[PDB]
Amino acid sequence: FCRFTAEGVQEIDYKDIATLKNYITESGKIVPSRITGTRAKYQRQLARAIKRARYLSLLPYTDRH
Amino acid sequence: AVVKCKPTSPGRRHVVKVVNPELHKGKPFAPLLEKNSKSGGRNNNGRITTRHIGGGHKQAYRIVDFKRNKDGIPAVVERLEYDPNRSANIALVLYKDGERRYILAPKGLKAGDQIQSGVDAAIKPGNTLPMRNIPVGSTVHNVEMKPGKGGQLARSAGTYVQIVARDGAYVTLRLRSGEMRKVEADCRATLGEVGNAEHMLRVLGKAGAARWRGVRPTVRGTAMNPVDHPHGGGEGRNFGKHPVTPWGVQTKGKKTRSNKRTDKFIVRRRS
Amino acid sequence: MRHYEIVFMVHPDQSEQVPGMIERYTAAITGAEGKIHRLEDWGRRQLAYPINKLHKAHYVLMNVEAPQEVIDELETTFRFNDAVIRSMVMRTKHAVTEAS
Amino acid sequence: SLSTEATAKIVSEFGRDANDTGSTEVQVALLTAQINHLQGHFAEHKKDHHSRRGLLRMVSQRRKLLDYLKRKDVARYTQLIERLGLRR
Amino acid sequence: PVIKVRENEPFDVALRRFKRSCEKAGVLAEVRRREFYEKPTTERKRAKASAVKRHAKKLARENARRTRLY
Amino acid sequence: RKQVSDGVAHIHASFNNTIVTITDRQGNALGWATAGGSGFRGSRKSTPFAAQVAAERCADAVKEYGIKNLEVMVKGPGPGRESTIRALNAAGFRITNITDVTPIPHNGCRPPKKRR
RNA sequence: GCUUGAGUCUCGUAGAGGGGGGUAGAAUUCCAGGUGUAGCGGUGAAAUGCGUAGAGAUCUGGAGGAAUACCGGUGGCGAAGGCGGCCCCCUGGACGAAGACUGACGCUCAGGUGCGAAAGCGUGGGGAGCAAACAGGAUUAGAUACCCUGGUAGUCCACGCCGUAAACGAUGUCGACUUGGAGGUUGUGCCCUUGAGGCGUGGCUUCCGGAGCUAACGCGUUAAGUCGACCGCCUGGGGAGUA
Ligand SMILES: [Mg+2]
Ligand SMILES: [Mg+2]
Ligand SMILES: [Mg+2]
Ligand SMILES: [Mg+2]
Ligand SMILES: [Mg+2]
Ligand SMILES: [Mg+2]
Ligand SMILES: [Mg+2]
Ligand SMILES: [Mg+2]
Ligand SMILES: [Mg+2]
Ligand SMILES: [Mg+2]
Ligand SMILES: [Mg+2]
Ligand SMILES: [Mg+2]
Ligand SMILES: [Mg+2]
Ligand SMILES: [Mg+2]
Ligand SMILES: [Mg+2]
Ligand SMILES: [Mg+2]
Repeated sequence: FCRFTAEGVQEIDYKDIATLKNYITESGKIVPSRITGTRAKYQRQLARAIKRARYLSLLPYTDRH
Repeated sequence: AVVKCKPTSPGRRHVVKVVNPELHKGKPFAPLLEKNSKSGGRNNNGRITTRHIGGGHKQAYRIVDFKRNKDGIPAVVERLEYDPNRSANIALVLYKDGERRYILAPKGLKAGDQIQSGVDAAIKPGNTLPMRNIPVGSTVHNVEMKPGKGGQLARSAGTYVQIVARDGAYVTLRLRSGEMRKVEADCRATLGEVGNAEHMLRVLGKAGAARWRGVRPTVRGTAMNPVDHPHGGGEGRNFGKHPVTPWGVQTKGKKTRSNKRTDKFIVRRRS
Repeated sequence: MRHYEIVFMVHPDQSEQVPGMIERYTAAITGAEGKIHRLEDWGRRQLAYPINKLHKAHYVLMNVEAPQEVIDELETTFRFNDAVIRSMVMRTKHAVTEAS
Repeated sequence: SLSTEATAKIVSEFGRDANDTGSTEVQVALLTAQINHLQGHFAEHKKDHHSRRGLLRMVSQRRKLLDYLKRKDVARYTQLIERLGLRR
Repeated sequence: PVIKVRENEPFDVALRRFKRSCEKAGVLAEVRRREFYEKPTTERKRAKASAVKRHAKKLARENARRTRLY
Repeated sequence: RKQVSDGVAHIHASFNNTIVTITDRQGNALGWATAGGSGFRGSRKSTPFAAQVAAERCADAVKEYGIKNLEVMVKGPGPGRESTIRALNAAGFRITNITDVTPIPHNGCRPPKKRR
C-alpha cells in the first residue's frame, strides 16, 4: 500500500511511463490515493505528472479516442 | 482616448472627442499629396446621383500605398499622420534606399518600428506577404481580391479579416460583415489589424459637426408631397404604405444583390 | 540564467528534417552564452491518440540553460513552424540523463 | 522580490557594519528598493488587488520606521530621506 | 469500459465481465450525476453531510462495541 | 444485398426508449428497430423486455445482408442496456467484442436545472 | 541602557493566493454530405414539438462559445468576498532550522481610505449550453405555479458603476494562563532507514470530551473557562430599518 514513492524518495517525473501506468485505471483515469496508498504529498506530484504526460500523448486521456 | 466636452454650450454638451497625441502636428509630406476637388454627388450630366453630399472642409489626397509591392528593403516608420480622406490614420514610411511612402497604420505601430514586404517577411504587425505564406487562423487586413490589384478588404478603422481555412489554390476569409469568401492564395494581405479603433466612440454633438464633413440634410419621405416621394401625401402624419425608396423599390427587407458572376466565391452570406 | 526542459514533437515525415533543426535551435542557445546539458533524442514514437491524424511523431528533448529572453524567440519558431507539434517548455533545474 | 545580490548592496551601503542588517536605515532602504521596483508591475497589472495589499504593507511599515527614526534622532533621519529621496 | 471477447470462451462469462468493467468505471453513476445541475452550495453541503455520517457511524459502532445486549 | 459479413450493433439505450441500429464497420446503417415502435408505447418501452424485442426485430431486417459477426457498442443508461446484448446472441450472432461508448463531459456544458 | 514583544538578513518547504498570455482533450449545439428506414422526444399519463420536403440513429469534414471528468480528501491557499486542466511571464503572504542585526520601533482605532459573492446598470464585443420575462401543451374548481416543448435579457470578455447577502464558526482585534484522547496536512532534530522503523519538536486544521462557564442547548488550550487594552453595538413587540 503506502510503500512506493516513500522509500527511495524521488520526485514523480512525467517522462517514465512505466511508473505512471501503474497509477491509472483501464480508462486512463488517475487512481485515488485511498486505493493505492500513496501519501497526500506525492499524489499531488503524481497527478500533476500524469496530466503532463497526457498532453505529450505519452498517455491516453481516455480509452476511447 | 475619448474625452467628453464639458457642457459650456448646448452643442458642446454631448460632444465626445477622440484625441491621439501620437499623431503628427505639423504639415503632411508634400511630394505624396495631390489635389482633391469635390463634386456634390453630381456626375457628367451635372445631376445629383448620390443625395446628401456637398460642402465641407477642403482636403488634399494623400497617395497611400496599397499594393505594398516592394519586397525586401526593410522600412522604418517615421511618423503617424492624420488622413482626412479615410477613417484610419496613415504612417509615413522610409525605406533603406531612400523612398518614402504612406501606409495604412496597424493597431500596434509606433514611430521607429520596422516593417517589410515579400514572401521572406516575418509574421509581425505591418508586414505584407501573400496569403500562401500566412498561417491559417491569423488576423490580417488590407486583403486583396486579385493578385496584384492592390487591396480592398479590411481597410477601415479597426477592421480585420480572419483566415478561416486554406483549400489548395484558394483561401477562405471571414470578412468583417460575417461573409465567408474565397480569394486566390497569391493575394497579399498586410498582417495585423487596422488602427484608430476608437473611431466608433466619437459623437459629433451638433448639426454643424456633420455639415462640415460634407453631409447635407436628409429629408424624410413622410414630410414630402405625394409627387416628390412615394410616401409623400398625408394630412397629419399619415403613412399607410409599405416603406419604399424614393424610386418605388421596397426598402426595409428586400434583397437587391444580383451578380451571378462572383457567386462562385461567396461560401456563406452574412448573418 | 534559467533552466528549461524543452520537449517537442516533429512530424513523422520530417524525421530527416529534425537532425538539422536540432542543432539550429541549439545554436541559438549557445550563441547567447547559454549552455545545453542533456540532449536525448527519443527517435520515432507512437501517439496514444491522433494529432491531426498522424498516429506517429518524432520526440526530442533539450533541457537547456538560457536567459529568459532567448527561450522567447525559441517558442515562436516552434509556433510558426509547420512541422513542429506539441512543444512544451517546462522550467526545471539541475538533473539530467534519465528516462532512456 | 529583491533578489539576493541586490539586497546585499543595500545592506552593505546603508549599514554601519558588513553584516549589519536590521538597522532602521537599512530596513527603510530595503523597503524603498521594493516599493520602487513594484511601481512598474502595478502600472501594467492595475487589477492586482491581492499583491497590492502586500505593497500597501511595506508602504505603511516604512512610514512606521521613519517615524521611529525621526523621534529617536533627527541628524540621522534628515540624511536618510535626502539620500533616498522621499517625503513629498 | 471496452471488453474484448477472448478465444475459447463462453458468452455469459464475457457479459458478466462487461458489467464488472462498467461498474468499476462508474459510468452509470456519472451519467446519473450529470443529468441535472447541482448548485455549488448544495454540492458542498451534500459532501459535508455525507462525511459527518461517515465519522459518526464509525464512532457509533465503537461505542456499541463495549456493551452487552443481553 | 452486398453480403456484409462483419457488422456493428449500436444500442442507444436511454431512460425512455431503446434504439438498436446494426451498421457495417464503416458506419453505414443497414437496418434499425426501436423499442417504442415494437408495440410498446407508453410506460412499457422503458422496460428492459421491450428493448429485447427491439434487438430481435433489428436482428431481422438485416437477413439479406447475412452478417455473421457483431461488435456491440452500448451507449447511455437505461434498462435496455443488458437485455439487448444477450438478445443479439440469442438471435444467432457472434459478439466479437463489447465496447461502452458514452458521452461523459470533462465538466463541459451546463446541464438542465433540477426537477421539482 | 537591555532583549524575553516587534521587525530585518542568510537556506529551504508547501499551496485552486493574485494579474497577463498561450495551449490540450472529452462533451453539447450548429453547418455540408454518405447509409437508412418510420418513427423520435416527453411524461405519473399525455399532449404541444420534430419527422415521408425524409427526422431519431450511425459515419466523415468544419466552425464556434463555455467549463475543466478522474486526481479530490469535515484536503490547501487567501484579511473577507473567494480561488480547481496544463505551460510561461510579473507578483503578495505564510512556515521551519541554525545563526547574525536593530533595541519597545508595540496593541487597538472614532472620522478617513481601500477591497467586497450574486443580481443589477453603462459603452463596445461575444453568444455553444443553461435560462428570469414570454408563448404553447398538460394538471386543476381555478393554476397568470410546480411538470413538458421552445425561448429573449442575463450568464462570457474589456473598462467603468453599484456596495448589498442566512457577507454565518449568527461568536471584533491583540496578549497571557488553565487536565486529556484519536485524526488530517506541512517543515525539522536524534538513533538499530540497519527491515513497510522508534523517540522529540514547531505551523495550520476536523472530531470527542475534563474542571469551569451557561437559562438550557451547548463551548471546552482554535473557550462561550480565568484575566488585561482598545473599538462597534443593544435597552419590550408592532408602526419600522419606514416617513
Ligand atoms: Mg438621420
Ligand atoms: Mg408637407
Ligand atoms: Mg406616387
Ligand atoms: Mg390623423
Ligand atoms: Mg389608420
Ligand atoms: Mg427534462
Ligand atoms: Mg488594526
Ligand atoms: Mg469607520
Ligand atoms: Mg456579475
Ligand atoms: Mg452588461
Ligand atoms: Mg450588450
Ligand atoms: Mg447587513
Ligand atoms: Mg459565505
Ligand atoms: Mg451578523
Ligand atoms: Mg466539545
Ligand atoms: Mg431606506
